[PDB]
Amino acid sequence: GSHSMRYFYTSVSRPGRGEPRFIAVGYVDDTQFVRFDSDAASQRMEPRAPWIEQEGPEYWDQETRNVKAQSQTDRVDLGTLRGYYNQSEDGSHTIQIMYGCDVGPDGRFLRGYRQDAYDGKDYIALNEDLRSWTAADMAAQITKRKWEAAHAAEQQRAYLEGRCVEWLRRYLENGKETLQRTDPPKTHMTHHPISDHEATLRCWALGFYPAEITLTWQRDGEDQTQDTELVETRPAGDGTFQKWAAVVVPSGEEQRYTCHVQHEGLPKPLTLRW
Amino acid sequence: RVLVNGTFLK
Amino acid sequence: MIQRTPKIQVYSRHPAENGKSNFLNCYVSGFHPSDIEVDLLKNGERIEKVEHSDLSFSKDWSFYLLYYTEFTPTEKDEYACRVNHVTLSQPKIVKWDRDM
Repeated sequence: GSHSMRYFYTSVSRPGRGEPRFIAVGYVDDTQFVRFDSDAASQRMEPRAPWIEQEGPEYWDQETRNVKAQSQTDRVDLGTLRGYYNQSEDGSHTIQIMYGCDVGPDGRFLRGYRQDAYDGKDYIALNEDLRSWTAADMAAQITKRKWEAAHAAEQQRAYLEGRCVEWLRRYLENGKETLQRTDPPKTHMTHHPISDHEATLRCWALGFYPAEITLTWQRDGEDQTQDTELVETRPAGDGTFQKWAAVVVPSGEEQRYTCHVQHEGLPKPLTLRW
Repeated sequence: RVLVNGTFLK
Repeated sequence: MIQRTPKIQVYSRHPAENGKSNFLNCYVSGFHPSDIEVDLLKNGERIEKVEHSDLSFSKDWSFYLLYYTEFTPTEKDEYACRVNHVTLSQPKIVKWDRDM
């Protein structure tokens, strides 16, 4: 279905000596494909997926120079925001920036996004119209007026509707064998006695891609949320995801309980019973 | 690909 | 400043079986600030050369990281993850349980 390209930037000030720690990561849907880490020896944007490795030397040289320019902007902005909020030189502060585009299954632009945080709270965001900004406080209000004067929204909108979608389309083609492939969950159920009268039923989903999934329990064909535990979806580390849903039941009654699995990779929802 | 010039100064 | 406590999951990449080569994962998420100490342990001793994912974050701005190492499960060896962060009253040790 729909696809996304997102970039995440984190800049952390280092009050004792030196530039801030800067980390940039690029994702296509749930797959990381590039990274820049200021603490790494290379000082280059690096490939994190095999399908991006085929990009030429000038792609890497430009990506390296462009992401380094963002780290310098972040360095200057950490100093600027410290002034806006009247903070001391002794503290560590954080700026986070996220932006990206969504394309339809065919390849055309759906939506764009851009938002910035300071010290883990909203600072400034580009609105849904991609033409105006939302400033969370008076410090972000100063930035908004600088950006309105400088036509910052217009440059972000142009990237999001232009280069962003053009490059996401190229990436989707280059990595089609893996990016356009859905891996359905591999499911199983386990049983864990708590006492001689109660037991936990655990329903597992392993090796799925994309990360989006729904695990739900039913007792005699009705939705059960009481005595349930669902862990957050977690990376397997190989590109796939995992999740489990558990329910505490009276021993002898486990046949009343059914686990329901919904995932893009399943042509029809799946049911598991003990 | 990233923004060529990056975000605008805050 | 805002502080968000890490949520921790310790688990294997593949269904675990004794004697079979696998990967031990410690997924840390929902934390702020990003400074975090994460260690993987075998019988209470730090495993050296453990790798981790590149720092990234969720829509609510909270951070997440995956720490991992190649390992071979056994019936006798105890694996765990040790996490330290400004939000914890003391370092949190989460044991690896094959069934979670």
